[PDB]
Parts: sequence; C-alpha cells; structure tokens
Amino acid sequence: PIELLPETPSQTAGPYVHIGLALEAAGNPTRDQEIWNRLAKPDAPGEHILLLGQVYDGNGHLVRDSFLEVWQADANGEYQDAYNLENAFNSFGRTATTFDAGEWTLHTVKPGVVNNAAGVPMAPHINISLFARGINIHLHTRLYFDDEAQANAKCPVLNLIEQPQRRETLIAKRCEVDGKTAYRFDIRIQGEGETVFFDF
Amino acid sequence: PIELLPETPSQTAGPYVHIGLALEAAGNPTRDQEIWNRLAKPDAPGEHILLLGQVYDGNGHLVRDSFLEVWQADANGEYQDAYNLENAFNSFGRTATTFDAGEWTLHTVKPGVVNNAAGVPMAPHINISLFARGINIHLHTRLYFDDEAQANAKCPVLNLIEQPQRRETLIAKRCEVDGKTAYRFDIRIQGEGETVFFDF
Amino acid sequence: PIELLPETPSQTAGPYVHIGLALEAAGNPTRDQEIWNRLAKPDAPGEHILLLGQVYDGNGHLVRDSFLEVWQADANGEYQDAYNLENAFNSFGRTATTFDAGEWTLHTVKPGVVNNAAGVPMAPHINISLFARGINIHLHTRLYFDDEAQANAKCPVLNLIEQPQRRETLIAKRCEVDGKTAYRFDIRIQGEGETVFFDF
Amino acid sequence: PIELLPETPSQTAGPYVHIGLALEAAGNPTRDQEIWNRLAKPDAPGEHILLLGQVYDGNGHLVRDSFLEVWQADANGEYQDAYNLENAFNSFGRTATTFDAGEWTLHTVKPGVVNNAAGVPMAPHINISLFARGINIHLHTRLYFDDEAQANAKCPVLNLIEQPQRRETLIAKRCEVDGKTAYRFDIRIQGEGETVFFDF
Amino acid sequence: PAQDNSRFVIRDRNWHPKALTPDYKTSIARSPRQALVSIPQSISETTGPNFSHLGFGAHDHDLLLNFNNGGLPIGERIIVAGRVVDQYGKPVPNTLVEMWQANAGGRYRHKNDRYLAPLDPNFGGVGRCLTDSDGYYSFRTIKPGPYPWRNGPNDWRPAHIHFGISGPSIATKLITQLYFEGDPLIPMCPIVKSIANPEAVQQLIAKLDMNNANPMDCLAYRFDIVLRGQRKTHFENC
Amino acid sequence: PAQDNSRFVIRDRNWHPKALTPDYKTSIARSPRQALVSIPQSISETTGPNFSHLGFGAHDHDLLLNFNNGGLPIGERIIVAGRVVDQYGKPVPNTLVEMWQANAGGRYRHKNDRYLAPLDPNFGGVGRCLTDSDGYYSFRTIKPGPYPWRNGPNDWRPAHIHFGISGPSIATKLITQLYFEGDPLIPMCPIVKSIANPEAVQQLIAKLDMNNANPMDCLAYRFDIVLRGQRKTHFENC
Amino acid sequence: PAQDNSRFVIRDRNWHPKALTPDYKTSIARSPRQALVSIPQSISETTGPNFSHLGFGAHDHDLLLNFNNGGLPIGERIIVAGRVVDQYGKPVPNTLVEMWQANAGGRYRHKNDRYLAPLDPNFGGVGRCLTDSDGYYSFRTIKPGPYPWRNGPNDWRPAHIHFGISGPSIATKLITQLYFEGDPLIPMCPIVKSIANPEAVQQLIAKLDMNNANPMDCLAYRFDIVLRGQRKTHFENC
Ligand SMILES: [Fe+3]
Ligand SMILES: [Fe+3]
Ligand SMILES: [Fe+3]
Ligand SMILES: [Fe+3]
Repeated sequence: PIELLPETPSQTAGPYVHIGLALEAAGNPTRDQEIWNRLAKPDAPGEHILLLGQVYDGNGHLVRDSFLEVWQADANGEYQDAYNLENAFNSFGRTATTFDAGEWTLHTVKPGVVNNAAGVPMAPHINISLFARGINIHLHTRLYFDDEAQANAKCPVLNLIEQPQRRETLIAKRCEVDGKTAYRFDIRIQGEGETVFFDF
Repeated sequence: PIELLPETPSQTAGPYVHIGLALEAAGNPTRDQEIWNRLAKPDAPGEHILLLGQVYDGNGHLVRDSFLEVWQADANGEYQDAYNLENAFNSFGRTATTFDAGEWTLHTVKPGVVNNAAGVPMAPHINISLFARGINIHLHTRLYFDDEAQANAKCPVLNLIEQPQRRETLIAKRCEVDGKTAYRFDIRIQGEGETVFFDF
Repeated sequence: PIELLPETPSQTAGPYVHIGLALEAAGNPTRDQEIWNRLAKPDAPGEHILLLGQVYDGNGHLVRDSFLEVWQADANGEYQDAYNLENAFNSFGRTATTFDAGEWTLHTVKPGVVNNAAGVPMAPHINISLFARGINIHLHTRLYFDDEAQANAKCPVLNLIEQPQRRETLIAKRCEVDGKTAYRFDIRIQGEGETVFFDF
Repeated sequence: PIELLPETPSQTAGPYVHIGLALEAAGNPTRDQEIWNRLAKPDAPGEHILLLGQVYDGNGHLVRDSFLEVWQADANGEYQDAYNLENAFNSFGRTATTFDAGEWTLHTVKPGVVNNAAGVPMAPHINISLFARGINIHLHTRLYFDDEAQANAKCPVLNLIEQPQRRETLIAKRCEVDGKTAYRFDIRIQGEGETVFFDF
Repeated sequence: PAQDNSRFVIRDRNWHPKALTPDYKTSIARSPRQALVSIPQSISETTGPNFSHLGFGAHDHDLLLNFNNGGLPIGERIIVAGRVVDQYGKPVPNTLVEMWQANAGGRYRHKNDRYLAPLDPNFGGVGRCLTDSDGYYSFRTIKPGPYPWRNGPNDWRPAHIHFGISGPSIATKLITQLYFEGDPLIPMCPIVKSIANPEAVQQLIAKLDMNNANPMDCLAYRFDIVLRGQRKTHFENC
Repeated sequence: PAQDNSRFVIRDRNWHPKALTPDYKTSIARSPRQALVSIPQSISETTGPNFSHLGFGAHDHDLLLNFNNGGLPIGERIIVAGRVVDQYGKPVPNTLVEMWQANAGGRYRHKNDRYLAPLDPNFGGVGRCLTDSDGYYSFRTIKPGPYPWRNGPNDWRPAHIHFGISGPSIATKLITQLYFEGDPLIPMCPIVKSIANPEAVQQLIAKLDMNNANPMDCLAYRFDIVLRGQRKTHFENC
Repeated sequence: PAQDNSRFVIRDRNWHPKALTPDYKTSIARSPRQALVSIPQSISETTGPNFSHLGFGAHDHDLLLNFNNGGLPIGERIIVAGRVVDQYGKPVPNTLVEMWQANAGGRYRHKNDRYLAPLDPNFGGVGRCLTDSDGYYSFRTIKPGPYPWRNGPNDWRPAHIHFGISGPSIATKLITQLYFEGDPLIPMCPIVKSIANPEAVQQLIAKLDMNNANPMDCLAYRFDIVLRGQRKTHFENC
C-alpha cells in the first residue's frame, strides 16, 4: 500500500513544560507577548464566561503539572485563526494547573454553534488538548455546557459515545464566581468517571 | 556501554516454599537450628513488641502461602548481622502466614533510629521482603510505627513517596495481642489501599 | 551526521590548459570576446599598476605552463562582479606564464581596502588561484604590496600565518617595468621560500 | 604468533599540555608539590650544572610549546627512582619552553657513568622525552656532554648511530652562565642538523 | 475566519508511544483505560491558530542572548535547525516552533527542579520561532546535559531538547523531544522507549550537521519534523 | 557591486585529489610541502565574477562548427550535456562552463603537443557556454581519443574532456576532467588515480545518454557537476 | 636505587600514530625525517620514577572541588575511572595518572586559548592521582565540550580528556587522549585519525559506565589503559 513519510513521534511534555509554554508558572520572566488564558477582552461580543477545572490521575490525586491548550469558535460559531494579542477575541488559548491548588482557569466567551462536515449542528463546545508528565501523547477532549442540555442531546459528536453515562463526563457544571457566569470542567484521566478522550 | 555479568533472574518461591524455608509450616520436622520469627531473647535491650499482619491479593482475598523476611536495627539503632541463635538480638528473621487464618507474627523489639547515607535520620522501620506463589520477584516494603508520627513526617524515605495517602500504607497500627504491645501491618499487594513497594 | 552531495573532484588543468582558457598562448585564433589580463581601461579610477611574476617548482625551475586567475577589489574597495569587456574595471582576470621566459603579467589598478566578515580592514590584496600540469587542485594565495607595510602588519588574514617569515612570501616587491609602476610577485610552489597557500 | 593486549595508542600532548603538566607556564596556580626542573638541591653531591636549550621545527622556527621530561643517574651513576621533593637529588624532572624566548632550563648535577646491559660503560648522559603540539608520539633522545669527548667516542649507544656526523647532534656545548657551569642542548626535530631520536 | 477544506492523515498510534508504558512510571496512573473514541474530522479539528502576527522579540530564538545577565552561558555552542514538512513532503511555512531545555549540566530553570547541578546565570532555556516561507526554523543554544530523575533507581535522561510545533490545525499540533546523534543514554531511557518501534525512535535523533556550523564558533545539529499529511476534501456528502 | 551574503561548505580535501600523488610524476615537484593555511570566508572569497554579460559567439558551444575550415570534423559525434548544482542540490544558473579536448585521434591543437597522430583541419577543441536558468549546459563535439604521455613508459590518458566551472564565487571555481562510461583506461591512469576514493572517481565518469541523442546524427553523454554548497550566513558577530 | 631487571615489549609504531600525519597540519614540520635509531634496553630505559611519595592534595583528583571559587562548575558531572595494566594483563599499581581538559564549553584555562566560549570561574581542568594497589584510578570532573581549532577551515576536536601515565619506566611513559562513546566528531578528527588502524582508535574511546554512576548525582565513564608488557630478563650475556 501507499506509505507516506511517518509522522514525528510524540513524547511527554514532562514536568518542566512551563518553562517553554507557561513562563510565569515555571517561576520565570515573561516575554512581551505570551499566548495565555484570556481569549476574550472585555469588549468581545458574546456571553463572557470563566472556565475552571482540576485534573485527576487514576488514584484520584491532583495532577498539579498539567498544561492545556484550547480551541473554540467565537460567539458567532466561527473559528478565528489569525492569532493576535490586539484582537478582542482569539479562538486559541493556553492554561496550566497551579502546583499548589491544582486548578486552571480560562477567560473567554461561550462559543456559538458549528456544524459537522455533514451539516449537522454540534452543541457548543471547547476543544481541549491535555499535556503533562506521564502523558506520552496528548489527550483530546471537548468541554460542553450543562446549560445546553437540549443541544447536547442531539450533538452528533456526543452521540458517537456509545454509553450515555460516558457523555456526562464532557458536561461542564455552571456556577457563579464573584457574580460572573462560570463553568467547572474537571478531567479524570483514568478510572472512575474517566473523561472521554477522542481520536481524530 | 559497560555491561557486567547479568544477575541470575528471579523466579517465584512457589506454594511449597515452606519445605525449604519454613519447615514446621510445611508439616515437616525441623533441624537443630532454624532461622525463624523470634528476633529477641526475652532480656534483649529495648521495648519488646509483637508484629503481625495479613496479606491480601487484588481481589481482597488472603494470601495464605506468604513468606516474609525482615531486617531491622536493634533498639540502639545497630544492625546485628552476625546471625546466631545464641544472640540476645538478631536483626534478621523469617515468618510466614498461617494457612487457616493467613496471619504472620514476629517477636522483636522496636528498632532505634538510623541515618540515611546523607546523615538524615530515618524514622524507626523494619525492612520487609515478601515472597509467594504468584510473586515472580520479591516485593520490598517498610513497616513504620503509628506512634512515631513526628519522626515519620520527617523521614527522607517516606518523603520520596509523592502522595501522602500512599505513605499511610506503610504505617503499622498500635494494638494489643493477649494484653501485650503489638503493631498490625497488613499488606495489600494490588488495588485499593495498595501497599507501597520499593526498588533499590 | 548530515552528508550533502559530494563536490565534483578536481583534476589537473594539464599542460594544454591554454587551448581552453588562454587561446593566444596555445598558438590559436581568439574569439570575439576573451577573459584576459587587462582588468582596467586606461581611464578607470585609481593607481594603474603592472603586476608580474614567475612560478617555481621544488627544484627551483620555472613552471612555464602556469595558468592564473585573479580577483581583486577596484580602487574604491568594491568587487565588480558583472564581468563585461566594456567595463572601466573588471575585478576578475586571467593570465599565464610565457613558455620562453616563464613570466606572467596583469594590467590593473591597486585595490582599495575591504573589511573581513568581522568588520576588520584587510590590507590591499589580490586573490590568486594557480593551475598547471602537476597541480591536482588549484592553489589559492594572496598578493599584498610592500608599500602597504602599516596595513599589512594589521591584516587579520596575514596574522593567521603563524610565522612572520612566511608572511613575507605574500608581499609583492615594488619595481618599474618600462618606467611604469609595477609589483613583482614570484610564487615558489615547494621548498625554500615556499609561498603561503590558503584553504577556505 | 603470540599476540598480547595492544598498548594504548599515543596522541599529541597538544598546545595546552602546560595546564596539566607545567602549571606555572599555563598561567595557573600551582599545587603544594609539583614535579619540575630542579633535580638537585644545593647540597646534592656531584658537579652542579645548568642545562638549557631551544627546540626547532623543520622550517628552523622555535617550538615555543615544548614539554620535556628528563631521567638521569646521580653523580655515582645510580638511578634514583624514589621520587620525593624532600630529596637532595631526584633522577626525574620536567621542563618546558618559554612561549616568549623558547628556552627551557634544568638545574641538576652531572650524571655518573652507567654500563649498558652487556657491561660496557656508556658516556654520561641525560635521557630526554619531548612532547608538543604536532608530535603524535614523544621523541626520545639523549643529551651527552662536550667535555666528555673521550668517553663519548667509546659509548656503545652513540656507536649505534651509523654516521659520525649524526652523533654530533647529541653533544651539548659547555659554557659558563653567571659563573656556573652550563651546557646548551638544542634540538632540531627535522631537516638540517636533525637530532638523533631513539626507539627502544 | 477559518474554513473546513482539508483533511489530515489518521495518526498511527502504534508509531507514536502508547499511553500505558509502565517502565515510564508516571504513565501508569496518567493513561486512560478506556478506548479513545474516534470522531470524524470537522472544522473544529481541521483548523487551528496561525501565529504569523505574534510579536517575537529579537532574541526569542537565541538562547545564548535571551537570558543575558552579564555574560555568555557556559557549554557547547550549537545551532539547532531543520525543516517542518507534512507526510506528503510539503513544507509547513509560518508555523510556531517552541523549545525548552536544561543547561549544560542538566539543570532546569524551574522551581520544581532540585538537581544539585548549578544554574547558569546567563541561561534560561526557552526559545521560539516561526518557520520561514520554506518551512525552515533555527535556534542557537547550548547543548543540554543529561539529567537524573526519580523513575528507576539510576535513570538518566539523554541530553534532549523539548519541542512543540503547532502546524496548520489542532489535529497536527505535536509535542516531542530531540535527542543527539550517538548518545549512549538513548537506548536506556524509558521515555525514549515508550516508543515501541526502533525506527520511530530514530526519527527523534538530531544529526550532527558540520555544513551548518560556524567555524571557530559553534557546531550545528539538524532535526526535521514531519506533521500529519494534509489533503483537500474529496467526494464528501455525495 | 558584489556583497558578502553567503558561506560555502568547506571542501573535503580527501575527496579531491591530494597535492602529492607521486605516480603522477609532475606532481612531485609541483606540490606544496607546507600545510595550507585555513582562513575564514570574507567578501574576497565568497564573491566572484558573473559572466551573463560576456558576449558569446553563436557556435561557442558547438565544436563541430566553431573551427570550420571547409568541412565537418572526423570522429564520433556527441552531445555532452548536464546540470550544474551545488551540494544542497540547488541549480547554479547563468554560470560559465568551459571545456577543451583533443581530437578523435588524441591530438591536441597546441603548439607543445608533438604526438604523431594528425590534427583534424576542421577541429579546434574548445567550447564554452553559460548554464541556463535551470542550471543546464550543453556542448556538441566529437569524442576525443586517448593519448600517450611521458609519465611511465606506457601511460595513456583515457578519452577525456577538460572542464572549468566558475560557480557563484572564487571559492566554488573548479577545474576537472570528464571521462567516458566503460573506458578500460580509466582504472589505469595515474591522473585519475590522484583521487584516492573510488567513489569520487565515479563522479567524473559521464554516462551514455540515449534519451538525449539525435537519431541518425549524434549520440549523447550526461555529465552533472556539483559545486560547493552555498548557504546564508547565520548568527555571525553575535 | 633502581635496577635493570626487566624488559619491555617493543612498541608497535604502526599501532601508535606515525610522526608524519599531514592532515594534522602541525605534524608536518614537527616530525623527524630520519629513521629512529633502535637501541637495546639498558638500565637507562628500563627504570623510571615512582611517585608513591609525591604529596597529593585532598582534591587533586576532583575537578569539581579543586578550583573552588564560590560554587560548583557548570556541566555534566562525571566520574572517569579505569585500570592501568600492562600488555600481559598485569595491574600497574601506584602509578601516576595526570589529566587535563577544557570546560563544558570547550574553553581551556590557558593563556593561549582565545576561543570565544567563556571560562567557568569554578573550573580549572587539571587532575592527578596514583593508581591503587590493584591498578585502579578515579577522577571526578565535568564532561569537556568540543572545540574548534585552526587546522582545516571547520575542524573541531571531539570532547576529550588528555591523559599522561608514568608506568614502571621511562620506556612505558605515555601521553594520550580519551574520547567519549558515540561522539560523532571522533571519525572526523585528524588528530584521532593520526592513528591509522581503526581498532587502535577504539582503544581510546571511554565507555558509559552506569554501574559506577552515583544516582541523582553524576554519571561515569570507564577508560582502561594498557602499557608495554614487562618481563624479567632471560638468557642475557650467555
Ligand atoms: Fe526534559
Ligand atoms: Fe516447585
Ligand atoms: Fe588532456
Ligand atoms: Fe585538547
């Protein structure tokens, strides 16, 4: 059969990923422009939301050295690939877990609906890639919202998860944090309540 | 690189280990001198204690054919390596689980503090090696004491276990057996509450 | 390691090099345009000079079939690379030794100073490449001028020649040929007074 | 045939040999005890002498980074192998050429006569080993004395040099330096007056 | 905005390291036990950020100058350069390449590294750049030293530089490690050996590149990166 | 005027013939005995003449017509063509390729050649051309004959054409010789054997190229030339 | 005093590097052109200094502590250890082993080294020790970096440590260089290649020795040294 060049193989990001990709967190000086966890400036259109979460290993313990990359549509359901710190909104961001409490945060807007390739609407979601010591190839997941239950029930991606109980692992819980809408999305890498991870 | 002669590979001790190493327990006559579970003559220095425990598999069932070897400092923190049945104290001993109850016992004294190679005091501990049918290479662990909390919290070996919850698996529980001071040290080979095992 | 395509290997130009590269000297008709030994039109800027020299083998005998290529800055220290017989000045030229006397000649101007890659001025020089029967790969050298002693003493290329006595082999001697300013640059391929040859 | 383990192959000492073997000369602090160029304290028996010399390459230029080791008998013709800085005399010493003037020196006593293995007396000599950048395996030579001409004429080692003219290269020239007996021994590695070098 | 007009060749997850590679001890509790759920590519997966207009500092790619505290770092001066292409051999231009590493002694400038080898006051260990219009990137740095870590009782990472590459989409994004030609630690490392196929391991070994060296100044290593092949959609929804 | 904007890969002087190759007798007294002195590249070495504005005659590359004295030369009609590239594989366009050779009988049109084989009144033996924008050159000529020479007592050069190529700088300039596929004199020649590596010798052997032949007219040989690799400067003076 | 009671196996001067190895340029003018004169062993050649009573400082073998100016040197912490034996396999006890090297960046602490890589304020680069009663020696140091030198236009020494070994006599004394397992610079170095036989080159390559490493602290290399075989005299003068 036709064999292409093989892809460069993945390796773990390791526990010092912060020094390359999350400079503050390593305990280090930042450069003038950094890619970080504020996807939306106050003036971006849409519903401004706080996202937060913790990451657990198979023994139920906090993963305190997680690194997360996120990719989401704007409030119109359009992906904005022209990354610029001058933009009111960027579709891409990065965050990391605090070594102390183990919590990451993101400041963004709720994404609009986007269709799959077959033209069927997907429920609002944020695409997540998770890296850490111990993770040899990053884990892909999606964060959906518990205030979109009717949309989630019809999502063609959630419907590819055979068991309804496993779909629940992708649904972030709405709360209020200092009077702003927030959602908690915890990730369990292994075992009870294991988060669904995707291949694509 | 430099490659030395390879070490002879381990194999399981098997379920008849007692024939060779625990003769009474096999149902067999003993020889004049046997290496067994009474480390201390009644007048050896220090606090005389009973140690006892049961061993569990990953299904929560007793491992009734366990064989254990122990190595500990005397009450003055000295390792007595010149094994002799006439010694007041031997730092080495053997025991095995009863086939009925699955319980092993050891009669000893509480070990004194010894320093690690950097000169940092280790909390009082007994070194244990566990052998059995199903165990291809013996498992190393340490038994520490729940009434040495201050020392345990500062032990440079316990501190190498990343999770505090796992450190708890090595802490034996003070109790009384026939009115006498004892510590119970159960070992869980696999699963919930899995005992920390060491490589060195 | 990374291995590129190998360079085509050198071979001697042989004793009939003149057929291809010095047509007059071979005894043959010339083409309309030839690359030869008059680098400067009479009105080119700078001090007009004659260069001449003889080439000796390791036995002290004339190399009567030498072919030489030269490359030098113009009087303003500029390398004129757009070769054209209509140019006031060409930085490139060719010459060859006469078979009778073994003497080559070049008509040019004294080159201006150019800086090395670190910005340090080099003393005025002509780059020379020497080809002949018996020479398997051409020899690189430089002709400097004996009336530029101050510059020569500070030249970062001459200073890479470890022995002062060897630096002297690259210094052409001011003289007069038919009353006109000239510099003689004899080359000794081998032995006593051997000319410095470069690799770069 | 019988093949033993091969000897570790030699390599050049290189131009920074001083930092390992001639600490002062590298521009560096010395240790409490160094092996250097004073073989005899004032109180050693025998005729106290100064040795000096320069080393030349094949182009007649000074070798300014030479390192020399010497081995000689005491005034009785006995070799003293028990090296100690407390000794009035040591048979071994080291010296090096000044980077500036290129001269080495040694302070010693004139050695006594020693017989070869066949019982034939050798003329007084100092064994020399020469190391430097460009010397892949050290060169062995002997320094004999011009005030021993009658002994030198009968030396069985000098008589192994087929040509009388080459024997002259091993004869140091007696002089007086600030009222003390001295001998100059210059070494020419290559070419005119090339110093005899030995294999043994 | 971005459009869904490309598809990316499916990953070979036996060429990549699997999640559970127990000799690399931290992977045991940090690997999923359930199968990954395959999903078809949509615009969510086939698009990603383009960093053409991220503002880079003049020394961002130059670790010899980007933590300057009065001098040059100590260690083996090297250029690390290469090309990013996709599996079809097409260059990946204007893509973000980030890297981080230890200093010459194997010490990282991170609060959580307590290895006894000292920090270098003129080395920070982080670089980034964008590939050029032809897919090429370049860094100048010091060769990192090996370093011991609490896996087995005497485990040492080979000298390595961590790399992150964005590529055209979140489907192509990759984190990996570069190792150095001939390093005898490579075959011994449980992180290297998380990759099961020896030919895949070879793809992470940078080659000494004398052609790219600056004489009397610095050596050079070459490390090419291959991202998932990108093709146009064809015959979909018909 | 010319600028210093590039560097050239250092030559492998064990791939090239060495200076002293005593079986080629004239090399004994015409080889330096002192080592070459290495110097860094400057504008002096990294620039050189470009010949785009040299006026070439219509037949300068055609040896069948460029010495026309009433007829065609006698001999095996051949096209000699190829590509000039650098070591990175990049074509070298608009570069000067010059060649010279003996006639079909091994006689050179040079006043110092006294070989008894006759001159051909319609053959001169010199060609030049500039490579095109893709690096290709071509000449039309007759195949030269071997010829005997006063080295050993029975030495004969294989059939060969002398080549000179300018390239982008004086650092790239090269003179070499082309030999012909299968010629049994090649392994016997002390000039060929000045090159120590048999693989390097193979690089000088032109291959029969039937694809490029003119049927019923002339055969063709292909000879590709590789000059030193050229790269941009990087990280200099910093 | 010393006695003439042993003989030493004659050196193989085709196993050692020859004097004239022109690719190592400085050897051209520093090699004798006349043959060495062979002489029989006498007491002058078969004896030598014994350094049992030379006074060593406590850190003489420990380059991490022997130039202490307020800290530890930067670089790859290593032990370099091995055994000195003779060709018959007999250990050479109480023999002097001296070594010197560059720092982690390839810079030597010598007035004549002007390489642009910086000095390390806590590294000097010199060690010595005596072998023990069983022939073993040990040093602690930093792995030296490669360094560029003015031979060819882009030549670099592999990482190396210079060694001097006395042995039992002035006939056994040896200076050599240690190289490191897997270093891709080794086959390219004209000083390495002064040795004609590839098997002899292999004898200078130190092997990574994980068995001798201090976990979480330093790696280790093993380098064994073989001096000329020593035997008793037999059947002489009869
Ligand atoms: Fe790392
Ligand atoms: Fe059995
Ligand atoms: Fe010819
Ligand atoms: Fe060195």
